[PDB]
Amino acid sequence: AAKTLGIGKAIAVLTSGGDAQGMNAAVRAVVRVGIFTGARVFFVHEGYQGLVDGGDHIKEATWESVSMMLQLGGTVIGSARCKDFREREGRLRAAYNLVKRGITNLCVIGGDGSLTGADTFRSEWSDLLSDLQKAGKITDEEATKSSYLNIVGLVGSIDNDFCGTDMTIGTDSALHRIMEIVDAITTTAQSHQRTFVLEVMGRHCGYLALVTSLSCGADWVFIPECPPDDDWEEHLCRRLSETRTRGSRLNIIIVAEGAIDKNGKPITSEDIKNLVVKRLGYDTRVTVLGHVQRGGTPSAFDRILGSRMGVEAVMALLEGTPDTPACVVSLSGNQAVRLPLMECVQVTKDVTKAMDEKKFDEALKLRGRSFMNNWEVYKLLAHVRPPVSKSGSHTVAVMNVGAPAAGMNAAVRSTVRIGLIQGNRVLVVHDGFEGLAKGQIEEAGWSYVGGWTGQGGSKLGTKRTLPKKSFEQISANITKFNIQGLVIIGGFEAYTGGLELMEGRKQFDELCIPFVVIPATVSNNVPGSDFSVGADTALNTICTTCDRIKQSAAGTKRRVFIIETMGGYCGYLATMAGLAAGADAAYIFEEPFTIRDLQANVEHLVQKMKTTVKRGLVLRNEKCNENYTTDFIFNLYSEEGKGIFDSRKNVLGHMQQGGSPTPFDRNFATKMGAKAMNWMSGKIKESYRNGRIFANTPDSGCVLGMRKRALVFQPVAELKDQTDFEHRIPKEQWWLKLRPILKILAKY
Amino acid sequence: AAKTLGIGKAIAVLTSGGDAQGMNAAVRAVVRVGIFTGARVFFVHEGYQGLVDGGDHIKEATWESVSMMLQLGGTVIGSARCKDFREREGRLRAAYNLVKRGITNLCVIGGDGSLTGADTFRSEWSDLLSDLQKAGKITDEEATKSSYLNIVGLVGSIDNDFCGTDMTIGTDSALHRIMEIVDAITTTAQSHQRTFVLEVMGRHCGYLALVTSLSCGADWVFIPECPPDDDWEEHLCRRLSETRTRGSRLNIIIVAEGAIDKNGKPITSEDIKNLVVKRLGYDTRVTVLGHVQRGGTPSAFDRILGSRMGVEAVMALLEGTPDTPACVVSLSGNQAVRLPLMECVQVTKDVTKAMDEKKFDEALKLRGRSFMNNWEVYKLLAHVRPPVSKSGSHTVAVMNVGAPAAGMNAAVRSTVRIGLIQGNRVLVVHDGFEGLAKGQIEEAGWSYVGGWTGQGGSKLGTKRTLPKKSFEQISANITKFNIQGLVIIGGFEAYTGGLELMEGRKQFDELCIPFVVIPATVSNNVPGSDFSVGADTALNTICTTCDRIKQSAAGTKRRVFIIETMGGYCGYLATMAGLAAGADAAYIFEEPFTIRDLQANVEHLVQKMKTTVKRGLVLRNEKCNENYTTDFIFNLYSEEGKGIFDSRKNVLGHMQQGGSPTPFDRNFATKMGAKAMNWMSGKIKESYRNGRIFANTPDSGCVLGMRKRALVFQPVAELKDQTDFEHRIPKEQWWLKLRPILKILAKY
Repeated sequence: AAKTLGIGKAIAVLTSGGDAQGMNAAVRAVVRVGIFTGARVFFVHEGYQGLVDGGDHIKEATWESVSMMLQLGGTVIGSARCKDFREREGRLRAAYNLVKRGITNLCVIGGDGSLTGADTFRSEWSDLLSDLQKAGKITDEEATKSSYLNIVGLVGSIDNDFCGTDMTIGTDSALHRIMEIVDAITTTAQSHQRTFVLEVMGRHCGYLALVTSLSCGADWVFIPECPPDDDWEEHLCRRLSETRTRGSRLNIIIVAEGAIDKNGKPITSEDIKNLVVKRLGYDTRVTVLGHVQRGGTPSAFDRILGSRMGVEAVMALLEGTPDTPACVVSLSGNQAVRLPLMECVQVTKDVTKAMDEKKFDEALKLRGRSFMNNWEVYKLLAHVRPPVSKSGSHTVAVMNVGAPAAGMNAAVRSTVRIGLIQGNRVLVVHDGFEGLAKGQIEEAGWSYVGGWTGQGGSKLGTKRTLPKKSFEQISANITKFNIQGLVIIGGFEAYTGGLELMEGRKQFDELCIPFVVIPATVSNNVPGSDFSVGADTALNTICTTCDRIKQSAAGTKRRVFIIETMGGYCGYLATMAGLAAGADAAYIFEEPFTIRDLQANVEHLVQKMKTTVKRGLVLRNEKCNENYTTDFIFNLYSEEGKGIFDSRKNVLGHMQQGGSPTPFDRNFATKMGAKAMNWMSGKIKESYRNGRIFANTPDSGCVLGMRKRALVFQPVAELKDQTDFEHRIPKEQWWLKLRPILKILAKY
Repeated sequence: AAKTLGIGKAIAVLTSGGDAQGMNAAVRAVVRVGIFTGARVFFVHEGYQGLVDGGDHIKEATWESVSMMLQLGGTVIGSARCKDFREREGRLRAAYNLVKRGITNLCVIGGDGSLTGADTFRSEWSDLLSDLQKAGKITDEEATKSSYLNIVGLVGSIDNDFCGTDMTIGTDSALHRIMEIVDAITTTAQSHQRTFVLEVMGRHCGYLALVTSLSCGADWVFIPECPPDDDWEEHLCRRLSETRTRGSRLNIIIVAEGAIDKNGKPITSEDIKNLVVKRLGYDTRVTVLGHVQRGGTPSAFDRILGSRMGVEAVMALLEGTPDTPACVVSLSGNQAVRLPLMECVQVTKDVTKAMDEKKFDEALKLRGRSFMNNWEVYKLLAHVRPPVSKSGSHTVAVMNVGAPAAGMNAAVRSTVRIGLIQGNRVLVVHDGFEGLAKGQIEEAGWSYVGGWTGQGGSKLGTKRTLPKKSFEQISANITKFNIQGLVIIGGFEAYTGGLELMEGRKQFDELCIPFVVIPATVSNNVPGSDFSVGADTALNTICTTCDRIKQSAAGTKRRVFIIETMGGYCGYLATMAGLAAGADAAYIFEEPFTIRDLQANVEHLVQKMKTTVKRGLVLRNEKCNENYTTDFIFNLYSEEGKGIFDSRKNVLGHMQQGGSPTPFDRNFATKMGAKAMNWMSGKIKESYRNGRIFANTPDSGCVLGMRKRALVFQPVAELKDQTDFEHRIPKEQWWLKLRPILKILAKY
């Protein structure tokens, strides 16, 4: 309780399965946290093989051993394909190499096949002692390591197939890969009507394929769990040509690998290619990404996620009793959870069976939840339509308020579309609240948002300015254009501006409409949401340049980098980028520091720069402190490290945050942009009374947000007391729970 | 050894005599150092009176009691005129109030009459126990405080009369006063031939009067120790009119108070006034400064000097044995010395007697040394002449090299004059070494330096540039203008440039002449001299604005000031101004500081700002450190003192150092400017061989400098190893010996 918890304990880690970027982070974590907890940590080179083999394939991990591992893609402990471990003629000898080295806790990072082989290894572990007792080693060992086999399944597979885990390691980075490709395929097709047919990964799991389609506006997709029952080819080519008139350049048909048809006679990305060339005769071009989806460098998220589980695993190992079942650490709602291994397995296999028989409804369901939504939403945003137009339709407006963010356009896109798909009218507002005000309001036709999903910045224009000081003009406009509901995509001043709207209801009867704030800020400072749109993008930005700055044309080795992140008062970035990059320190506001500490953070990095570490990272929140500025931290770090090392200072500042959204932000921005519009339509129906809408309840004025396992509408006003208005941040930020983890990873 | 030294000891201080600015510093010191040394310190209000009286006139001193006392003129413990103490009917009751309070150590700051009354008080202390034993207090006290009476005479009198002390308290500040007056009288007389006759202080001691004359170019002076034997009135008026033709506006006849004639029938400043009006009939104007020479604020020096003696006294008290004689702390050669009280007295009175009889040669001598010189020099620089012109005269050049300084012109003045007065030729060089070089060389007639003594900056022009790179042109010029010796007034690059000259001797036979560097730099960084010309002026500058910044139109009380001094790497100023102003800290190069300390300097000032102190001073050498800059020290001081206090930063920088010289620098610049020229003339005679001079010895290439009690010629080369050339400073600076004192005064 602690440091004393894993004293007299040892653990071996092992990286089975295919390479999934961020496995390396998991490892690191596991190691660093293992050691930390007084335990000893052993590597196991080459997956289950080094377990089976032993000897030179089981080497002890040091702290210095896992250094510079966060930012490396694939697995460095090694991943093999041992099929000796799938039979008992090899599990025994692995069990031998385990009790021979004296081990009770095993960490297996892998996918569905690697987490099931350790599952059966826990269950068939009782008898492997009595069998490896006929001549194995002394029976004084089996009476000292009995029903004490602890194994934690850390899910690692670029499939996202494993069920029981919201995310798997790598799945984000893989998405990035796919995305960069499409991001370079989509931005060149200017000549002929090029129709790329990109076949992605996915053995049985349509995830990547769908997510990618929902992040690139794929013209059509094929996924395993819901194959295209019946005559579709006419549909697809009726739709590729339906898409050609409407005036379109390129088409992106995404193909899951496990692509199958109604019956099961699999769809082939070439056969597709053929169909469209033979049917429509466009200049088709098949690409099979393949094993480069496992490449590159892990995304911020995957470096974060993998530190999290790798801490969770360690925890779960050392908190393992004879009576405790087999353990699979995995995210859910944004919280670390220990999930029973066997159920996780037994169920992550039910889907395969449910899909083997023609019951694809059951397959869709067993995957279900979000997956089912993405599907629905994608299609619905993938349409060619839209419907026919009524007059008793409510008319919605959508706007951008605050600092721009990656995903603003993606939201916008989904809001309108979804909007229009209800048969409602969608108005669009240029330049935030200066929008209803001046009157720069247009009507949005299905096309208006065409292919925005990927575009970064703000296509409508976003301004920070607030509604109150001009309530007259805006109320006047809500009536003139007949606005009936607001959807506000943006940062703190959307929430703020929202709260401002509530007050307007007292003095004006027009603003008595409902509104939804969708959080879109780089800073992730908006109350009542764990995340915000544009965060991941900014964070991936910072994290990248942090790694590219971890080089510099130095006249010599030994050098320290102090880097000031952005984000006003919110340490999110700093903290997150600080962890994703593995900074010795991330100074943030919410965690105030005294020089007394500041000193000891240095009288420390120096002691490492004097040894193991050759490059040093100090992150600094742009406002974490008024006096201990960039220049103070810097200079301090400099002097103390005179002779010992060199040191440069880098202020990233706000390096054009209008670049291009990462998949996540696109999805996030698309999902919400549907989720709200839907809600909104329901709130406008319930406040229609007598030929006039009247939303005067607190329920009609909300910020949609991420809160644990579910998205949630929370009224602005209910959030007042949850938010610090001086620093424009929320009270209680979930990720402060990570600060320590960032700290022990630095060895504190 | 220590802090334990004065434990079980008490001391009472007393401020007798007339108000002498910096007595207050002496006090402070004495107190602060007394307490420090584990002792207890008692005030004695109203001179010897509060001693005689007692009761409410002897109050215990705290640390907070002597706070903000450095910069206050006069005495705050109080000064009276008790003539009860001059008879034994009152010395007893003082002795009673002493052993009644339980005291063994007495500190008497005063002048000749106050240091003699304590002298006789020590000697007539043996019997005052047996007499105040007939009914005084219990005889168990006289057997516990016997031959244990310790008294230290700290010399304080604006007369400088006391002999045994190089300087007395106030004497500098008084000079300043006189100086400001003349400095405002001298710079207005533009109408008629105004002839001010300023009568200064000085009962028996011609000091002030002479020094002032030697710092203002008095047309004539009258002093006690050498009265104007015989017909002088014709001389003075022969000389005032001799001075009127030559084309002169104003005349300043300085008059010592004790002004007497041959016989003793005193000279009267009005009688003078009369003589010149009746004899020449100019529009005379008598001013009698009087008791405003005791006014104003103490000069840097006097605040420094008084901290020094006041530490010396304390030392001398606690290191007093029954067998040790009476003690008079006083400067000599620039070092604290304990001088026997009775001898100091017995001799400082011999002069009075030696002057009472018509033996003014003996009076002049008993004063003697420097005094005798000043006299000689003044006259010689006061002449109206100069002599007649030979051709076998050696021709000297004088130049300014480096950054300008107050006193450059004063030197220049004396060098030439003295020069010419030997019947030698003096050339003058514009713009340092760019001087012999280009050829901007003029001949200086006696007038050329007329009334420069007071002018600040550099009248010839001073440039830093070095001779080597252009030896050809300068050697070529030394021959053409027939230069035969160099006199270099300036900073480090004069010394440097000097060393450069030595090397030139090897390759050139022309530069084989002798040279003298006279140290003229603001920074006091020139090796082989305790002081440099322009220092005092710069220091008085910094010290002044430090006090004027100790005010600020703050919206509230509680405020800290960080101030960056100048002087390259040399902490002189910083340190000195840091002490003269009483800064909590003076960060300097020569005393390197680690944040570890830096912190504790703050985790300290704060603890005082939280109580006793309302205004805080931090001094910082402009380069004391590369990283812990102004901005670092500042910010650090700020944050830590958040709430507790406020804080501004002030960089004084190099606020036009071409202002106007303080008396000291003028004297110093005048004295040397004679001292060298004399030496120089002797070196040129000894290196004249065969119609060509040849100085190839190391003795002909020297920097004149202050080293303890005497000025000394030291060869450039001999100084190489005494000087740090990277930082352009001397190794071993005398005043680092003060750093601690500055530190305990701040309470460390």
